[PDB]
Amino acid sequence: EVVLVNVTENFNMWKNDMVEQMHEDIISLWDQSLKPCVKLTPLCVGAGSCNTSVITQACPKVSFEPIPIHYCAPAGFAILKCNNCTFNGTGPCTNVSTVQCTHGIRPVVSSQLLLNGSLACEEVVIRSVNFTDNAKTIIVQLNTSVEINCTGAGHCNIARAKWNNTLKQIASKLREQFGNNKTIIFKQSSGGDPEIVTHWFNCGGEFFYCNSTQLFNSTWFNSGSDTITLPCRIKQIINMWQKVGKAMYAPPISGQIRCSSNITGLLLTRDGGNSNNESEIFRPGGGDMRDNWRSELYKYKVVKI
Amino acid sequence: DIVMTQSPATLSVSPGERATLSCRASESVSSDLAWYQQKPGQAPRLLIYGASTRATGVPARFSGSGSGAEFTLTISSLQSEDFAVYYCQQYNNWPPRYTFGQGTRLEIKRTVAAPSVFIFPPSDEQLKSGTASVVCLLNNFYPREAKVQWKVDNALQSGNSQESVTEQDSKDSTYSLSSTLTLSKADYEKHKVYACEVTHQGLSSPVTKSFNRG
Amino acid sequence: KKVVLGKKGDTVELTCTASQKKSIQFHWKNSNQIKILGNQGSFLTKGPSKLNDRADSRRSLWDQGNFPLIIKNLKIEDSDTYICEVEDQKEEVQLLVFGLTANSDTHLLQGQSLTLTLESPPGSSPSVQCRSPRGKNIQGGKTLSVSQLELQDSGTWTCTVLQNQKKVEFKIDIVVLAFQK
Amino acid sequence: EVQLVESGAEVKKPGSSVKVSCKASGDTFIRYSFTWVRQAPGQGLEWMGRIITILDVAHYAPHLQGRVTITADKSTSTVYLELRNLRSDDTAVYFCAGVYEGEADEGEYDNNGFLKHWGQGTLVTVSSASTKGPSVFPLAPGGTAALGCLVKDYFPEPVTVSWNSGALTSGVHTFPAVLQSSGLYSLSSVVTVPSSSLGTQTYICNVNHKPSNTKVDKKVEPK
Ligand SMILES: OC[C@H]1O[C@@](CO)(O[C@H]2O[C@H](CO)[C@@H](O)[C@H](O)[C@H]2O)[C@@H](O)[C@@H]1O
Ligand SMILES: *[C@@H]1O[C@H](CO)[C@@H](O)[C@H](O)[C@H]1NC(C)=O
Ligand SMILES: *[C@@H]1O[C@H](CO)[C@@H](O)[C@H](O)[C@H]1NC(C)=O
Ligand SMILES: *[C@@H]1O[C@H](CO)[C@@H](O)[C@H](O)[C@H]1NC(C)=O
Ligand SMILES: *[C@@H]1O[C@H](CO)[C@@H](O)[C@H](O)[C@H]1NC(C)=O
Ligand SMILES: *[C@@H]1O[C@H](CO)[C@@H](O)[C@H](O)[C@H]1NC(C)=O
Ligand SMILES: *[C@@H]1O[C@H](CO)[C@@H](O)[C@H](O)[C@H]1NC(C)=O
Ligand SMILES: *[C@@H]1O[C@H](CO)[C@@H](O)[C@H](O)[C@H]1NC(C)=O
Ligand SMILES: *[C@@H]1O[C@H](CO)[C@@H](O)[C@H](O)[C@H]1NC(C)=O
Ligand SMILES: *[C@@H]1O[C@H](CO)[C@@H](O)[C@H](O)[C@H]1NC(C)=O
Ligand SMILES: *[C@@H]1O[C@H](CO)[C@@H](O)[C@H](O)[C@H]1NC(C)=O
Ligand SMILES: *[C@@H]1O[C@H](CO)[C@@H](O)[C@H](O)[C@H]1NC(C)=O
Ligand SMILES: *[C@@H]1O[C@H](CO)[C@@H](O)[C@H](O)[C@H]1NC(C)=O
Ligand SMILES: *[C@@H]1O[C@H](CO)[C@@H](O)[C@H](O)[C@H]1NC(C)=O
Repeated sequence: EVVLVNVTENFNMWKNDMVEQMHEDIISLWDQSLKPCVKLTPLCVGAGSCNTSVITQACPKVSFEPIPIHYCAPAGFAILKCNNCTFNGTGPCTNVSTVQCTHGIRPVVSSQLLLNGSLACEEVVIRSVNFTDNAKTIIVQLNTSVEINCTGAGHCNIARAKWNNTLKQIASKLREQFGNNKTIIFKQSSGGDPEIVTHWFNCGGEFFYCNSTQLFNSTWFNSGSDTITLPCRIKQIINMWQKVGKAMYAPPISGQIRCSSNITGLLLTRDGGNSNNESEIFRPGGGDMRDNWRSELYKYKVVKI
Repeated sequence: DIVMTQSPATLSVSPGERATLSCRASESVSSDLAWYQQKPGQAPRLLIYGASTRATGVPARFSGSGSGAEFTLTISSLQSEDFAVYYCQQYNNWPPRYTFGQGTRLEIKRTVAAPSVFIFPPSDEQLKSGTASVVCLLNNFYPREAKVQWKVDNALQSGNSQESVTEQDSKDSTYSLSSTLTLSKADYEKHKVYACEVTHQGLSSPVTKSFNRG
Repeated sequence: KKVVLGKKGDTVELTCTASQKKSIQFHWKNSNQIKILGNQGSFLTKGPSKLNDRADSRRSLWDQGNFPLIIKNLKIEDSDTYICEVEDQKEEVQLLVFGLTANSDTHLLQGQSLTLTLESPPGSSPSVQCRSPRGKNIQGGKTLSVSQLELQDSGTWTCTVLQNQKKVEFKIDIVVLAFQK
Repeated sequence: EVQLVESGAEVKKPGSSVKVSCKASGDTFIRYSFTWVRQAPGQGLEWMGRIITILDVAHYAPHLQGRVTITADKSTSTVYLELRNLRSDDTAVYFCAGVYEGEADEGEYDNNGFLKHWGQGTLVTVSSASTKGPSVFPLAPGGTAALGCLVKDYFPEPVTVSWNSGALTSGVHTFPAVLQSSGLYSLSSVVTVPSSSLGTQTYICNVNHKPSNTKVDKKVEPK
């Protein structure tokens, strides 16, 4: 809205209460919108007997299509916005402005790939709270979207040439961060919950679990092609993202479930570990949806006025 | 709660002919409707689910139809093994409160057969024990419908007899029936003639079998 | 400095507790910084360690501020130092896995020998004490042998392994045959 | 495909509880949901409840809520039904039944409400009556004659009847038992035979009542 002349402001995308606010809002959105037939949540406080909370409820088959949310200043506060395209998300920003509201953000719940989001305006950007810590998630922001077309018939398609181009740019940014002499390797998820190990998302109100091995199986700066086809599974028994628990939904009713999304970013983790080897391994990650919100909110902060 | 109604209660069909059974729901159950077959002494057997899908091992003469609130089971040519009780089951609601129809009994239609009637006085060993059971047997008749009345000294009896009826005979398609009159030894000795009076489509007039006590 | 002893083939549970009863981000690593297991929000992740297919947590305790590392079917090489990183803090635990076997799983004769072998990880200095049903005591470090079995030695032997002040108990069934003179 | 084998018949006083079981063999236990259905003598099928085995979550018929519990033991592939505060009208054959739900361990679940596999049923008799064997009385004997045995005052069901140790089956009718006002059961077994055969052929009814460990043989003669 209006630029602040000669003003330097510190941003920290990893400690941003806008992220926490958005998170609670999406959890509430899902309560009123995507209701399971049965949901289970653990309760073990007595230290001698557990009592799982079980809720059974009406379970309507409904279309689910995320629409943009705009966050405007909460009472007593103001929203500041960092204008530097390449801003890492943590540190001083010299080009800051005040805005009435954020840009429109679609609250897509997904793992591994970030979908239907904003693209970087210059080069590919990577962000972490601590790059040296192998346990911390790396948020990648692409500067060019990649289409992924999915069907309820059990697969997602991605153009192989575009994906390769994308991987090359990511690896080049990763070696820029971890060493120019490093070989960059992408591998499949090392394990965990199904929602974590596959690229997991919802389409037509159904939960898709697609095998992403073919997307993360290459080596960079070391020395059926046209389309990559990922096998998918639609499931009814789902681990909850909102909190520890499980939900069960009814089977699909539509024989024509079709979605096409733009991949605009990804979530990766680095293997790390003690090694004199001159290579780094990166695997798809995600699961904490706050990282999804961060990927869009990194350039904003709210300040007391 | 969803009420399932089947009709008719009993269906009589001649061997090798077609049978059509009906099931109605008190509200729509979409296609969440199953049909089961049950023979005496055995567990039910699934024939049809999803209103029209045949379960494994079910022959093609069984076909299910309908949706919403009205359903039909058709058996195109009845074989010996198809005579049984048939149940429909609603499973559309959530939370689940699944319900069954009250069943349709499919039995073999044959020509009328009048019963042979036999009467049995109480044994001396039972009389010795202070009670008297008089047994009336109606043997090998068709149709199942029969009326049995007890008269003691021409006095029409009520509330002191019980009946039991066999399953339809696998060889000749008939039924048999017993009616047992029970009275104390004291009441038994206070009367003379004990008579069983039987009415049935196959009899031109009521048949009476009797004996004089002592 | 916390030391936990495990038995080969058994399950073990390593504890990690945060300051408050609430599910937060945690991660378990070994001494070479290899990722074992952690959470991402309310989902479990597993790292590229050799424990992968045998490691788990108990998510029903996460909301209570407990984030355990459970390792099933323990192997000798699972012995290591494990670190749980939670709320900017690091809790460390050394796991030592031991195995104890008899020379023969088949039945022995009176007067025949029994040899027990302790399988242990590199760098452990364990002492062992075994006791037969009759009260026969044998002590050793890696190998313990009785030269002549008595008939009264048939049954369950109880073996205690001592390491770092801590001890773990093995029970081994031995058969010694009777005969008619 | 699963095979379902249920536990044996039960006899209970009103006010008691009962726990019946059903062992599932032959397929992956957690890929099935299991349902209990009861059938009172001479009546139709009544749905009692169903357990989603993988989730360990059971739902019940409204008229039963509160006094029925359905459980499953995955380690023994066994499903249980408990019914508390029993009433005489709980007397019925209780059936365990199940259906395949898809790869539940992989998150696939069709939630099928129909029932493909059935146990053999378990009779549960609920009554104030005490166990007792029958008294057996002759129904003493025209080209064809009728004769039989009256099997009276036993509890509980069932009783079995044969003639001449199983050598005679043609023309035999063993009627379904009736429950007398005394709370005890009664039935007759009859057989039609050539009238010329009386006095030359001997007829014995064999009555077996397993619940009371009782076995009776009764010669039925002309006079
Ligand atoms: O439990 C009542 C409930 O079950 C139904 C069948 O769905 O009736 C069943 O149970 C009755 C009581 O035991 C029986 O008389 C009947 O034969 C049996 O079908 C419904 O009537 C009702 O919703
Ligand atoms: C801002 O910076 C410019 C150039 O560095 C300088 O001339 C000016 O004094 C500063 N202050 C403002 C508010 O213009
Ligand atoms: C917890 O739920 C169970 C149902 O399985 C119940 O038996 C128990 O009494 C409950 N305890 C509490 C906290 O009321
Ligand atoms: C971004 O990253 C670098 C190190 O990666 C950090 O030192 C800098 O202050 C951060 N802020 C900017 C200027 O983007
Ligand atoms: C990003 O910001 C830094 C300092 O915050 C500034 O030096 C630089 O001009 C910016 N980079 C751009 C415009 O890409
Ligand atoms: C701040 O960034 C905006 C947009 O990126 C740009 O228009 C402007 O030149 C920057 N401010 C200055 C004057 O450095
Ligand atoms: C995207 O970024 C890469 C480097 O990260 C750069 O080479 C490429 O030109 C950028 N693409 C566009 C369309 O700006
Ligand atoms: C960053 O991660 C490294 C590797 O685990 C760790 O040693 C270091 O303490 C971390 N830095 C901060 C500031 O947390
Ligand atoms: C995805 O669909 C779009 C049109 O909706 C098409 O242009 C694109 O080529 C598709 N990408 C694939 C199948 O890789
Ligand atoms: C990506 O894969 C393509 C084949 O699809 C291959 O030519 C190339 O080695 C990779 N990218 C580049 C241009 O290095
Ligand atoms: C994905 O597919 C690959 C290749 O077939 C397979 O090795 C891997 O185990 C699969 N991953 C999952 C999550 O099933
Ligand atoms: C990974 O790619 C290699 C060659 O680039 C291929 O041979 C292999 O099948 C792929 N791995 C998996 C697990 O699919
Ligand atoms: C991305 O946007 C497209 C077009 O509006 C939509 O069809 C698709 O469902 C979106 N993807 C997700 C995962 O929401
Ligand atoms: C993805 O982005 C491309 C280029 O901006 C656009 O043409 C296409 O419609 C987008 N797809 C979706 C689903 O938004």
